Amino acid sequence: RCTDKGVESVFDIMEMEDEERNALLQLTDSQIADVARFCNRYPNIELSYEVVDKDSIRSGGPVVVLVQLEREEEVTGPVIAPLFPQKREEGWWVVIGDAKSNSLISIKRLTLQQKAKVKLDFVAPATGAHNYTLYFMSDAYMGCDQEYKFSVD
Repeated sequence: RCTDKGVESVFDIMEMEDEERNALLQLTDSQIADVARFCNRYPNIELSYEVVDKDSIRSGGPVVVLVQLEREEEVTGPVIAPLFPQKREEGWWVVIGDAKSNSLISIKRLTLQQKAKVKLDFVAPATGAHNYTLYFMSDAYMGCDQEYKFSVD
């Protein structure tokens, strides 16, 4: 029913109203208890990224990209694991790479609980600018594949 209307994500559905959440398909009064706390408990984290010496970087020098992970909602409980047996705490991969060359530049795992910091350095080879892409990928939830493309040198 969602493919035959034009809606595919949960960000395509959570931007509706409560009646519009219920006027899409079927409903029952325990569904509104669990789906709403599911939407309460998934990661609502957006980005902040930072590069030093954008023009003033040359060949050889190690360069940083710093990521603050702006979480905009409170963490009350672990991940929703209705079919997974263990009580797991959520992790993160602040990972950067090459969208064309398929070259994994860097990656750091992350546990935050609120807006925290992650610095990651690497080395860029010669002949100028290299167009990197930053991904934010979790081990527990969909809908947060934030990739942001940029370039250095």
